[PDB]
Amino acid sequence: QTSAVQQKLAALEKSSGGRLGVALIDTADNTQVLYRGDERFPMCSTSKVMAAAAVLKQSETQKQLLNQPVEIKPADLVNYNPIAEKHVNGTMTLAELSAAALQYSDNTAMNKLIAQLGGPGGVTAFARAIGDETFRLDRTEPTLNTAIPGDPRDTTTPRAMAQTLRQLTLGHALGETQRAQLVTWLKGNTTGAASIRAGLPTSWTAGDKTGSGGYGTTNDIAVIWPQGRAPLVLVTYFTQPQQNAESRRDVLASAARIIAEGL
Repeated sequence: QTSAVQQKLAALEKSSGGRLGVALIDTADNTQVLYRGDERFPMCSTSKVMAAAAVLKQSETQKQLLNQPVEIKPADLVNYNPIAEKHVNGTMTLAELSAAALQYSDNTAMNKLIAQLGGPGGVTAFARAIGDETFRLDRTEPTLNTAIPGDPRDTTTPRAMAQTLRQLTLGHALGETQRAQLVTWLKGNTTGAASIRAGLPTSWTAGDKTGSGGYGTTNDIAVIWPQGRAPLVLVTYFTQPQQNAESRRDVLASAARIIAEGL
């Protein structure tokens, strides 16, 4: 039977007209709260966390990798390059590319991270290595954001992503220095003020990575540190029936608000 929490999420879903996916992990007792937790959703930019994490994993055995300068050619620019455009015919280190990809959702930066890993398959390979058997990255930017209904490309489930995000930020899928670096990047995100963060108590600290794409796909995954209690991991994926549907970050904030009550 559904709980009052799942009932509220379903009501929110019905009201929005789309399909909502939610996964909450409370590390206090390791219990999970899920809504369509095992259904696949287009990740869009939330996949950038896996790519950045994969590069962090590589740097565990190559201490200076993050500081390795990477050339940015005019032709490398894609559809959204807020940071990469400032370095055309110049360079960006993998750490700078990671920060740009995670904190500003720079798409060129993501393509450089994917390239560093040997292609989309390299990102998926990292996922499998850390126990994520669901995640799959098939394309590069910007086509990985098409978010076509039913298409399994570039998707994952809320449960899988929440489990993986916990392993990466609170668990030990990454080495000590690397885990901390990921947390630092997620906490400094500049794109999530209207998503999960908007629905959490203002006293709570959080790190997040948003995502958006076709079909009004609006996503956000976050790691949360409530005041006076063990941390949480929350994933909120949302997609709609029609290709040009508008963004609905408010739905994600609403889902977070629902999830936060009674904790």
